[PDB]
Amino acid sequence: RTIKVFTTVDNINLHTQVVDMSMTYGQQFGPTYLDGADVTKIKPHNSHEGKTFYVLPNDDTLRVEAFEYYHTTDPSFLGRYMSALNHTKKWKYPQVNGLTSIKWADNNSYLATALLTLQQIELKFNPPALQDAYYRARAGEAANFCALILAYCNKTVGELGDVRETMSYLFQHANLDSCKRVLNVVCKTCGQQQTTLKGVEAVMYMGTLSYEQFKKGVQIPCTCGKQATKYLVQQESPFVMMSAPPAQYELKHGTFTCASEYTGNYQCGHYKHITSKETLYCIDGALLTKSSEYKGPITDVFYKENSYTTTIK
Amino acid sequence: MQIFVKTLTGKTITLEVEPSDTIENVKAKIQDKEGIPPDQQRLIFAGKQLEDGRTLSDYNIQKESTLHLVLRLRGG
Ligand SMILES: [Cl-]
Ligand SMILES: [Cl-]
Ligand SMILES: [Zn+2]
Repeated sequence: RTIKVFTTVDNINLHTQVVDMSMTYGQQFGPTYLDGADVTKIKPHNSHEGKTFYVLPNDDTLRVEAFEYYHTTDPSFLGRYMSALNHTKKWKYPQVNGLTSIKWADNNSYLATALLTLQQIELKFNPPALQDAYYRARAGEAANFCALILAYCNKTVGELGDVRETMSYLFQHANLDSCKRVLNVVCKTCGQQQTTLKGVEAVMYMGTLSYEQFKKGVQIPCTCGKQATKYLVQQESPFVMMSAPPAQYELKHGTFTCASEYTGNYQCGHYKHITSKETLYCIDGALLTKSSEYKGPITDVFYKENSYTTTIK
Repeated sequence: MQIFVKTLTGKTITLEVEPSDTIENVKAKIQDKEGIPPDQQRLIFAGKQLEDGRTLSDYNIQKESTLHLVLRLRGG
């Protein structure tokens, strides 16, 4: 006795299989999943006829397809993605003034903040998996995108998280190749040192939330023992992320794209997302509060950019 | 060679290091001196996040250079 089923690594390229109904999926395919559920130790059932099963790559065809879809060789990736998916399919993805959010569940506030952010910055994902899941997420069906973010960032459902770290890992999988940052450090004694950063390093900064302050100059130690001034010479990127340890900060309407608010301490906290539209919006999972002003403990601010050149001589 | 590491309180820490030391190596030296677990630590050089499995030489960090130690957030 046998049924036909489809095996896949990507849910786009399906491989017809004839499965011996007296053996477990595991003995026949290796590790096997059905709509996120692990069926490795399970024997084929009648109503499995015609259904699609994910399998761990166990041959050169599945290996190539897996790499082309996900851009990773981690053999733990599929199981981690499938484990997260069982939870993320149970979350609720409300539309909050045209953006997909997540209702609070399983310590997901950092994830909802990242998801809202990704819908507001210009980013091209390289892995087809992230490109496809992103478009579904933007339409309200974000479960696969959320499970992929957890898999790529090596996070488990319910684990506490850092938006800055989540954005950073996801940016490794974005086409930021042509993003460029030039910095100048001026010591009155030693002279001027210019540095060029590219890709992810060109769009991140940890130390100040203010894009304007980065342009104007920040005081840093010079190895001579004096204070030097560091300033942005040139920025070529569609956005910048400015981060700092969480601190009371005033967000002014029209002067930024969106921001992460972190309330709590280094053991436990809660993120809210602030975005600048016709007024200031504070999105807390499914809840939306509109205000003319906002002050709170901010840790990330995103600004839109194309090309900036300093006038500092 | 010595580097300096500024903590969130403004405490400055001296470490003994070598240009080929990985970031993980520097995190152990801070775990030794302050007892902070390496997994909580994030090392910053003049705004740039230093990543595990790159060296001080990779980032052109030289003697008398100052790093910043920040900690991962725990949002839920
Ligand atoms: Cl496939
Ligand atoms: Cl994309
Ligand atoms: Zn100097």
